Amino acid sequence: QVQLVESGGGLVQPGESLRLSCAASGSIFGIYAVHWFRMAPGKEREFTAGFGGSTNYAASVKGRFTMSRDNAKNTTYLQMNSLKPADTAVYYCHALIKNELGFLDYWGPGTQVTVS
Amino acid sequence: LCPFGEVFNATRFASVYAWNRKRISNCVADYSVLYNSASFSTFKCYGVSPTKLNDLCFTNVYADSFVIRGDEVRQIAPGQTGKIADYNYKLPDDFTGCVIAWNSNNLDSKVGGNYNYLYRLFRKSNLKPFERDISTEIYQAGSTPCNGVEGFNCYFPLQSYGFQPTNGVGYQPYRVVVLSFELLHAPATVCGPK
Amino acid sequence: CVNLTAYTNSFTRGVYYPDKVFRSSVLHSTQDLFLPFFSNVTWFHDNPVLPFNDGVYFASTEKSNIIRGWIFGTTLDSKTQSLLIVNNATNVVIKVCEFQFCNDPFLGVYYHKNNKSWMESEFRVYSSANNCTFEYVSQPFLGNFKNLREFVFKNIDGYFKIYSKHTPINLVRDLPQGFSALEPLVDLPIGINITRFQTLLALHRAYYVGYLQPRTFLLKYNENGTITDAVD
Ligand SMILES: *[C@@H]1O[C@H](CO)[C@@H](O[C@@H]2O[C@H](CO)[C@@H](O[C@@H]3O[C@H](CO)[C@@H](O)[C@H](O)[C@@H]3O)[C@H](O)[C@H]2NC(C)=O)[C@H](O)[C@H]1NC(C)=O
Ligand SMILES: *[C@@H]1O[C@H](CO)[C@@H](O[C@@H]2O[C@H](CO)[C@@H](O[C@@H]3O[C@H](CO)[C@@H](O)[C@H](O)[C@@H]3O)[C@H](O)[C@H]2NC(C)=O)[C@H](O)[C@H]1NC(C)=O
Ligand SMILES: *[C@@H]1O[C@H](CO)[C@@H](O[C@@H]2O[C@H](CO)[C@@H](O[C@@H]3O[C@H](CO)[C@@H](O)[C@H](O)[C@@H]3O)[C@H](O)[C@H]2NC(C)=O)[C@H](O)[C@H]1NC(C)=O
Ligand SMILES: *[C@@H]1O[C@H](CO)[C@@H](O[C@@H]2O[C@H](CO)[C@@H](O)[C@H](O)[C@H]2NC(C)=O)[C@H](O)[C@H]1NC(C)=O
Ligand SMILES: *[C@@H]1O[C@H](CO)[C@@H](O)[C@H](O)[C@H]1NC(C)=O
Repeated sequence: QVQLVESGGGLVQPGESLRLSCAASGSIFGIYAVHWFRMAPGKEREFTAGFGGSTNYAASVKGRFTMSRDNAKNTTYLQMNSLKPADTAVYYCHALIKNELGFLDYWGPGTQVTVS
Repeated sequence: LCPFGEVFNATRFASVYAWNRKRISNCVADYSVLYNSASFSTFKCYGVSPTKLNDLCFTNVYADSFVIRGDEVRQIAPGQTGKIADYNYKLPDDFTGCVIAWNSNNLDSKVGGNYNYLYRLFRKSNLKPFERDISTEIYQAGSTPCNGVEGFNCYFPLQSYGFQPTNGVGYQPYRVVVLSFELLHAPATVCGPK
Repeated sequence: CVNLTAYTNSFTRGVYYPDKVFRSSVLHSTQDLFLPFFSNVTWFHDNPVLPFNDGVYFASTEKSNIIRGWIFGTTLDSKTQSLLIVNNATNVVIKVCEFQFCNDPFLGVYYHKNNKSWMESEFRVYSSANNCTFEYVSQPFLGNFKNLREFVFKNIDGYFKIYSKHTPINLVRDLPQGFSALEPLVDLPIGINITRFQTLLALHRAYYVGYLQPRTFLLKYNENGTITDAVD
């Protein structure tokens, strides 16, 4: 039973740099992929950052986005820089992990960051 | 008696794009639960007759659990060119496996919507039978590729299930487990209850 | 894995029981892979991988227990499925997996940091486990070295047969004159292609070997059922 805890999410001004840490509380056999998704006002279910194998990010923010996959501490890091009001979003975690109970996909509760 | 029931009683099933495979062996298999209907929907069980299953002996059984909308439950069948087959989960052309589908709209659906599950509808090529595809690589409906998954040029293959409670039976989500059966020179693990 | 830097005149040994159903006082003949009388088979005690030619006989004369199991695989490469028999006093487990074994076979044992409890959990047998097809939990089975543990492995027809027996004799002499009646312990339906075999032991960080030969032998059964006499 993997539990995803999001940390580092806070309301910030445009142009700021923020990190979201999605710590995996439950024990794991191994990780395949973990993907960030955005709920932004006027924006649907969309792919923030993840892989695609090699690390992949979204359009117009690929340089701003930075993925730090850590297989030792079991916490993934997302760095978004030069923030804009369009980046006001709930960043939902989604980790595809095979663990003790079994292969599963787990969705993080997500954190909302407001930019204006 | 290996736990064929636990998959029926698992807390939550796998997504469409990523299907978890459990193989059961060195155990006696009971089809009594399958003699009873999974839900109001009668399961389609290919190959050998459902009433004859207790006599069958399989070298290995592979169980896959996933949740799908009621409309696409008919789509899953041995070897048909379909969206789930081409991009989500492919079954060989002529297969004897047994499909069990039971409605779970009440438990699964959320008023706010549970997007725990996605499907793939986009791919340049065809899906071989029984290979789980977790690739998130950029897809291009248009001919020209783009870097950075630009919207109007490149369209993401994965899209989520809303699972808002809907009266339409096609949208209602069913929990479905498929039982792949294979035979080879090795002795069959499956045994009859009596 | 931390890599580290004889035959006796063999008569009347390990004839296994062929059938489980009860029989009494009759002279029966069956032609099957058997160890010949006076076969002069080899004795082991410093453990190379030995090719599995036919079914294999095996013996343990020592009173103390150091044997930790065996290793069964066609090659050291992972690709070939491997039968890891596990004989640990805590747990005896038949685990069949696509195993990439380490260069040195011995497992490792050590005591606890603060409790100094001698833990044998650490393994140094296989480097990797690629595809693990099977798991079984069986019954955990065990100065003149009185006891004799005698075993036969037979892998044919997708069936792997374990013929086991034990009997103490106070004689220190390596090979007793008296007959050895052997009972089947376990059967495995894995049927994995096995061309070679090795032992398995632990490391701090007496072993007859014969091959079954096709020949018919005569057995006289007791009223109780034991093999009182076996002859050519
Ligand atoms: C010698 O070292 C330890 C001594 O205890 C053995 O570890 C045991 O190994 C078995 C089989 O790998 C495992 O037990 C299993 O536990 C699971 C739950 O995790 C459950 O499905 C079963 O109860 C199953 O037996 C476990 O790792 C461990 N068990 C215990 C009680 O310690 C080890 O296997 C022995 N052999 C070797 C070669 O190391
Ligand atoms: C025994 O284990 C080996 C492990 O290498 C299996 O070989 C490959 O295992 C990978 C596991 O991720 C699988 O390949 C994956 O999917 C496709 C297959 O074409 C491809 O995108 C990548 O190769 C990807 O890694 C697949 O199970 C298998 N692939 C091939 C070409 O053999 C092997 O299948 C296992 N044998 C069994 C389970 O009998
Ligand atoms: C074949 O063997 C069976 C083994 O169960 C015989 O049954 C009886 O087994 C008990 C258990 O050991 C014997 O008790 C012992 O008898 C000896 C000899 O008198 C005595 O010294 C011991 O203190 C203990 O009491 C019992 O004697 C034995 N039955 C008889 C009639 O001796 C079974 O009878 C055997 N069948 C034959 C006659 O081949
Ligand atoms: C597991 O889930 C099923 C889903 O309904 C529960 O009910 C069983 O449904 C199957 C459908 O084929 C029947 O064959 C069984 O007879 C049903 N079991 C009953 C009515 O007790 C089932 O109870 C669940 N099991 C557990 C242990 O929770
Ligand atoms: C077992 O492996 C050996 C070694 O390659 C090979 O010669 C033999 O044909 C194999 N037999 C089976 C049944 O796989």
